[PDB]
Amino acid sequence: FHEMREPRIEKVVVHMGIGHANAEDILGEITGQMPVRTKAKRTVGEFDIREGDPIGAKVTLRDEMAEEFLQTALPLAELATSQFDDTGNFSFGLDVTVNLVRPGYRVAKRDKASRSIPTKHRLNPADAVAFIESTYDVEV
RNA sequence: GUUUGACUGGGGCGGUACGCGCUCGAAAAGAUAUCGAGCGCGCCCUAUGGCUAUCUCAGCCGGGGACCCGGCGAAG
Ligand SMILES: [Mg+2]
Ligand SMILES: [Mg+2]
Ligand SMILES: [Mg+2]
Ligand SMILES: [Mg+2]
Ligand code: NA
Repeated sequence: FHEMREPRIEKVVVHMGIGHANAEDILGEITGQMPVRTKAKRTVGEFDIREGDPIGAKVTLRDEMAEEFLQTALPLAELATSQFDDTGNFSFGLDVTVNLVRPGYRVAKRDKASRSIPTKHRLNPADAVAFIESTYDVEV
């Protein structure tokens, strides 16, 4: 049963929602791979009327690139609880989000016969705290 | 020397139902009138055309009315 039910980290998105950049540079070094532009939608008063327009960057890290990052990111954060997803996710911080899920996720991300992951096989906030807390730190 | 139009609950004044498109009137095929009700067109676009690749939207919810992540979401 287990082994295929035990949590794992799938991508950690580090993004800097600026309002118009030079910031990529640090993201590249804090993570280890190129950043991606962040265009914005809708015209608004914060002199942000431009639809297509660089207004920040993000970086999606997977596997080791994500651990080797969290092995310093987490330590720089304290928070826990309430600040967790209903799907077992949590964002802290410059933002650093951690998407967590179990082994059969590809079923909902592939092209052919894709399917949505059953509520039971989903990751709960609690089942999430456990996994992570059980990895160099403490909850709440 | 001539012209100075037509429609019109008489004619004039007002209006254009004088060329066009849609809903209703219209009676569950088609056709269908009034100065019938609601309202539009006389353009604009080198992309706002064409194809291919990749992709899924509104709105709401939860975590850090811009941006980022997850979820619900046949279509508003
Ligand atoms: Mg004569
Ligand atoms: Mg005369
Ligand atoms: Mg007459
Ligand atoms: Mg008919
Ligand atoms: Na005439």
